[PDB]
Amino acid sequence: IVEGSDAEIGMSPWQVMLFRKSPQELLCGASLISDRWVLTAAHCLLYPPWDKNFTENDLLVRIGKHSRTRYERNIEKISMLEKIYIHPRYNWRENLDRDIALMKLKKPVAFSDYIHPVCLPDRETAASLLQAGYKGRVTGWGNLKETGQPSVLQVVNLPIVERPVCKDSTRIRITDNMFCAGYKPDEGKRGDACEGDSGGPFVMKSPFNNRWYQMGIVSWGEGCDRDGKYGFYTHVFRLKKWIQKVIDQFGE
Amino acid sequence: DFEEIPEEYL
Amino acid sequence: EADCGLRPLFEKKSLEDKTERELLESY
Ligand SMILES: Cc1nc2ccccc2n1Cc1ccc2c(c1)nc(CNc1ccc(C(=N)N)cc1)n2C
Repeated sequence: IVEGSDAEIGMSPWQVMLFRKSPQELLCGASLISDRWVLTAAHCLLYPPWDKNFTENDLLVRIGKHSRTRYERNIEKISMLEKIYIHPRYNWRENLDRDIALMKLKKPVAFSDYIHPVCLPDRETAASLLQAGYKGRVTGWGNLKETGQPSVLQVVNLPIVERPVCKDSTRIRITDNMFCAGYKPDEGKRGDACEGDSGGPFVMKSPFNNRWYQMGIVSWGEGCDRDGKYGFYTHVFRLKKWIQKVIDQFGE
Repeated sequence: DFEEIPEEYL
Repeated sequence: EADCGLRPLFEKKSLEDKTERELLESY
């Protein structure tokens, strides 16, 4: 996370680290949506251009973490993957459209003061909050600069940007399954997700019921925190139907 | 630079 | 989820984190 700050303890209890076993390393960010379901970006698992195509056994899910590199005894819980589900229409060929994936953990994780699920938005919640100017929150252990790594989970609040502005900031084709966030060159403030943050959550706290909802998944970006560029996010609600069906088809 | 995790998970 | 989005160390004990107000002020 570029230009963010250290997360408070227990500030993002749904934060999940997608960890590579061999070598042992941070692969991506992710989020806890129930005791057995972890949500992330499809690109974190399958992405041919970067020769990425992980299988369950290649991965480990680290939940309840704060420190980046340290094994947090008695706090974090490390789970194994039973199955990975990637959106059937995820398009890595043209533009990372429908960049979303679900991972079912082998056995339920126990909630604690550091482990707790985030809500998925309903139609009304999404309509009311997914508006230009409204701020969301992005967290992760990714790079602090485009070109180091944080010691602790970083957090940054960023404003949703008008779709026209998002489109005009890049030559890439934006789809309705994506949204962008971040400050404009003249807004003074800054911050953005970066390498190591993808797959992570973009959440918003509903002022109607005081609950945190995950509106986006760190998807793609050009550089990190570049003036005139914005971070793009998978529109979670737009793909909720897929989420619903997978969870009640193969889930618990 | 990741601290060793319990071998029980690998 | 029935208790989703309510954090044990914050919402659960009516404590607010250091920057959430920024979010709510933008709504
Ligand atoms: C070359 C190209 N053609 C595209 C078509 C559609 C979308 C992105 C595209 N890109 C650039 C591109 C492509 C794939 C990418 C990407 C950036 N970035 C990631 C993941 N990491 C990442 C890095 C930086 C940021 C950010 N600054 N907000 C967010 C995510 N993947 C998995």
